[PDB]
Amino acid sequence: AVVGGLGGYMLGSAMSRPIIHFGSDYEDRYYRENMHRYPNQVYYRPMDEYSNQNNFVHDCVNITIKQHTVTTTTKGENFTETDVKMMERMVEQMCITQYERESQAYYQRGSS
Repeated sequence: AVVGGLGGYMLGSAMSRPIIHFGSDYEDRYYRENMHRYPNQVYYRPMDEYSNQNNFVHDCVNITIKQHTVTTTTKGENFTETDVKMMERMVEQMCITQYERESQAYYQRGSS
């Protein structure tokens, strides 16, 4: 359970291990630590329209970022543009990784 409320948004079931890998050790390393304070789940809007894949993917990102800033602002915000981009990268990856996970989950067990 994750208490949030919000104005009618749907919560993701979190990820087993949200990891970032650019190939540049800076990003990889920086995210490994900051994940402790970053979320493990994202927030998406229960839209009615059909839209396109990118719409829903990016929607989860925009909401999570936009709500997360208001969160820290209430706490006397203190973050860099890099922090926001890191938390943005991960939440963007949530949708993309789940896209991957939806595909792999199609196969029963692992051995046919």
